[PDB]
Amino acid sequence: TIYHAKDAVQATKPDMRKPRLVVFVVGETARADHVSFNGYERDTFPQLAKIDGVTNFSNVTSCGTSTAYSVPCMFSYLGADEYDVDTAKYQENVLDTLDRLGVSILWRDNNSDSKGVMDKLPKAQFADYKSATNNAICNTNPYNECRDVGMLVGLDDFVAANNGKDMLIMLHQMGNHGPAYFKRYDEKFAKFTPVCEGNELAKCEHQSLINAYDNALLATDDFIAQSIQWLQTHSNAYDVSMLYVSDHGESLGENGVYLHGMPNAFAPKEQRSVPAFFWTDKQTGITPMATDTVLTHDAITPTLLKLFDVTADKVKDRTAFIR
Amino acid sequence: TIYHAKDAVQATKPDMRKPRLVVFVVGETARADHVSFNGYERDTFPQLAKIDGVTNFSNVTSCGTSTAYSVPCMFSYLGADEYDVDTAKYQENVLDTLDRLGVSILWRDNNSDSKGVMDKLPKAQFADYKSATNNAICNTNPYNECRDVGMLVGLDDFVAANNGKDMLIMLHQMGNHGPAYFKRYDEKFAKFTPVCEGNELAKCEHQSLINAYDNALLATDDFIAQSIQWLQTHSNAYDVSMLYVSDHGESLGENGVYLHGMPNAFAPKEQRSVPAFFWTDKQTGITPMATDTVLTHDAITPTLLKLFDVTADKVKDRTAFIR
Ligand SMILES: [Ag+]
Ligand SMILES: [Ag+]
Ligand SMILES: [Ag+]
Ligand SMILES: [Ag+]
Ligand SMILES: [Ag+]
Ligand SMILES: [Ag+]
Ligand SMILES: [Ag+]
Ligand SMILES: [Ag+]
Ligand SMILES: [Ag+]
Ligand SMILES: [Ag+]
Ligand SMILES: [Ag+]
Ligand SMILES: [Ag+]
Ligand SMILES: [Ag+]
Ligand SMILES: [Ag+]
Ligand SMILES: [Ag+]
Ligand SMILES: [Ag+]
Ligand SMILES: [Ag+]
Ligand SMILES: [Ag+]
Ligand SMILES: [Ag+]
Repeated sequence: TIYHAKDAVQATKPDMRKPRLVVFVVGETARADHVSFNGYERDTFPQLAKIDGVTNFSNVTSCGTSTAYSVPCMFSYLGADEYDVDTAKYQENVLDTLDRLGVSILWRDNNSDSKGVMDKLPKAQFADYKSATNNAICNTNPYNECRDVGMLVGLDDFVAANNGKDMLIMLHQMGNHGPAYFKRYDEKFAKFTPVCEGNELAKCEHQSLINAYDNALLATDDFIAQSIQWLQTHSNAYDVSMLYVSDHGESLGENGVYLHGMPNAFAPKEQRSVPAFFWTDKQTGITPMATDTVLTHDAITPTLLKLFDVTADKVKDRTAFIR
Repeated sequence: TIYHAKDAVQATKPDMRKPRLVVFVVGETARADHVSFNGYERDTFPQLAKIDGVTNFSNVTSCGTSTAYSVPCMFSYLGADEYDVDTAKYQENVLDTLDRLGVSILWRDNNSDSKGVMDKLPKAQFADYKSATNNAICNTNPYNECRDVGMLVGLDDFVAANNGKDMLIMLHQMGNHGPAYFKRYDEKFAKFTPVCEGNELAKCEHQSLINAYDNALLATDDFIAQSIQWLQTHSNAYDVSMLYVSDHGESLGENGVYLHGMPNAFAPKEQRSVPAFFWTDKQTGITPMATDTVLTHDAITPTLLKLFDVTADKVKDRTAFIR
């Protein structure tokens, strides 16, 4: 492997200060401009609106327009300008660094896989939550589709197994994956109706397409809120924080363009404008950056290091989501 | 949208000359006759007085007497005589033109919002500075009211993200908004005492009302001075300038009239006589008009175009603050 933060050190250890517990939700296909906090005309995040300590970031751009391109870049040391997708898996990434320094890494996936990010770490630290073998919440809908909230089940046991250590938990969402947006949420989030069903998105009435997309966002609002609520059950023993960033956006009929995956040189802005949220308990001493900070996926790696009191010279002066 | 400047062209581009960086402070409720430079009996602008290259304009008349009426007119192509507040939001305005031409437009707001001026542009180019979500300077007074100087924090982040482009930054002030003028300034500006603190201004003793109003001007003097000082930190790489114009004046008990918003047809002179200041660095080549030029809000649009070397037929003959 080729290293980029061999110099990295953790300034303080959980035996002298409170251990730190962080949930990083890797979102899927969510657009910044369909978030209520960013000006959208519908209340797509009603549950997050009721939680104090949530920062919504209004100017975040993804590294690319697809899961395969963006997810390795989100955890990279290279930054979007120097990032290479084909050789990313051979580079030391930020999870490699945190694991080397003693942070317990867990990756639960209801999307696909880590796109190479977890490859160097033991297989037991990656868990497939797309099937009923691990996910207890797949029988809540007629498609028998496993839900993101299922990734929260049993995390109390993971904390008990790593009692006293620093912990970083990645939850890779099914989220707003298309084209069958109507399958991405249970009946309790079917607020906006009617919805488009079927696959020929250009043939669907446009408003019904948007309705299905917005209902999926409601289910993600719920998932992030329940992630924070879980972390709050551990706030006494742990300094708890939550980071959410979507891997890319989505086209929804603009210029007749749908879905994502366009090359960056010709991708419409809708495919790279993503939401990001950060929450932390009042005890942690962590302070968010201003909500209007110009941010990209390049901010994720220095954010994760900073959350765990880690200094790496490569990202020393890189903009983060927190101060 | 109804267009007025589709012909606009930029004569020189920032890839072949110095990029230009301009702050336009959109003022609030300030009266021209309470400015020291216009003959007021008190030194209400002590810090601006120490800065070389500031022109004070002694004869400026606002488009109207309220924020909702004046602010869209300040950015309009139509001029006061043809301006229609009810359809202003659907007209192409000067920020639309400059954005189309590639100038990076930013609007930070510690007042209310842009009154429709920014509505056609991406929402990430507007930022609310009335709350600690963005404003780092709120805990400086017993009301926790966020301060205009907080709009200057993190502007280096913005400049770095637009490195080498032309930039126009609007800062919409809380300024001298009443009736609670006493809330508008921190203690270091409480120079004139005693101060009116009642909401029913006609019940306050007249001198205490004046004192609160003048103290708030001292805070605006400080804010404008700090805006120029920030620009000065970029003057080697950028051609820097600062424009200040208030949106309207204020009645302070004359003929029993308080606050503002009087219809133009019978508004008192003190509600439309506003200060204007222009500052520029020596290298920009920008030259101010004579300080006693008869000016109105109609001069703002041609001033902004000229600062970025843009010509548009609609305002070719129009008087500006600069040559
Ligand atoms: Ag490197
Ligand atoms: Ag110790
Ligand atoms: Ag993803
Ligand atoms: Ag994706
Ligand atoms: Ag995955
Ligand atoms: Ag999926
Ligand atoms: Ag539609
Ligand atoms: Ag616990
Ligand atoms: Ag949309
Ligand atoms: Ag920071
Ligand atoms: Ag016209
Ligand atoms: Ag105003
Ligand atoms: Ag007076
Ligand atoms: Ag006003
Ligand atoms: Ag405003
Ligand atoms: Ag105000
Ligand atoms: Ag008096
Ligand atoms: Ag600079
Ligand atoms: Ag002139």
